[PDB]
Amino acid sequence: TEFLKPRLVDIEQVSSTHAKVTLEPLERGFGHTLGNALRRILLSSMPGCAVTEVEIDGVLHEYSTKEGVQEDILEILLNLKGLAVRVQGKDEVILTLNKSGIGPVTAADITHDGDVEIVKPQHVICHLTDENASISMRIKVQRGRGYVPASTRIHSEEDERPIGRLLVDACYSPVERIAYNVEAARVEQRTDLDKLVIEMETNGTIDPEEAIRRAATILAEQLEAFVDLR
Amino acid sequence: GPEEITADIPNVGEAALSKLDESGIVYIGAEVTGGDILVGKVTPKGETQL
Amino acid sequence: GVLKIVKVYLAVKRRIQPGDKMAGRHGNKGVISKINPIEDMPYDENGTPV
Repeated sequence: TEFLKPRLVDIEQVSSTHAKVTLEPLERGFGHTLGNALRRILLSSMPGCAVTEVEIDGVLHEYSTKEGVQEDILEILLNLKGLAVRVQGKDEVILTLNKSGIGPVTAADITHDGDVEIVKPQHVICHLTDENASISMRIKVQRGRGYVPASTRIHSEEDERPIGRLLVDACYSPVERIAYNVEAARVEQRTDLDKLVIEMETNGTIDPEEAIRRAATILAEQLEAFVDLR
Repeated sequence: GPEEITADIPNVGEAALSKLDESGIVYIGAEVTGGDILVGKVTPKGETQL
Repeated sequence: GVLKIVKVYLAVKRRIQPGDKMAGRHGNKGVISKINPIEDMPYDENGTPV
């Protein structure tokens, strides 16, 4: 036939957050179809790691305060919610943070592990105002996809949790914003092919090429119910 | 008779009493859902027809 | 006539749901109808969705 097949040819890295991916050649009308399908998949079904459970010594609930800490425990949990963590081997990781002194607390102060990658070591997490003030915190990170409120996890798990097991909402999806545009591909004997450029902006923990590969695999898996099942 | 506040409550499983201390008061910071017992109160029961 | 009073303070965190009254500063009130997925709403050429 006269059909042509898309090929991933260029991965332009604007920065550690912004990425450009080019796909070509594309036939008439396939650019927008593939772009919209890829955008709907990438914004909804990309796995990622997010902070889900935080334990702090001497703290019973999230509506209390600790001496020497400038902000409140709610602010601590909201700062934890925006932690960009990448886990290679396993799916559930316990993280430990210990700090004592005067000055801001960043993600670099977490006791680093061999299988945990911290994207932003300068991401501030807490502020200490008293030299004798010390903060010890245990952070639990699982891996998942989508958005999980604090009700589903407690409903699903039936075991009792001790007082102080502070639960935070998990935003597993690492993709923040993507967009695409279609231009004209350059072929010497075919001046009608199109080229698809997909712009992706996210935190770390996701390589753009592997994300697009995952989206293609899931789309093909979904279509597998249509290829032969009528 | 005077009413008493206690964790000793008839025909209630220990699961509902897990969030109460020995004095019958829920601990501070204990997550509680609808229907749980925040404080166990016992009132003397009058004579009942059988 | 009372012996002791126990006050218990409960903190409820309430998120937004279809049904809550949202209003602006110009008399244009309304009620949340449905919760839309992020990928489901209009976006501009830059990709930012309203």
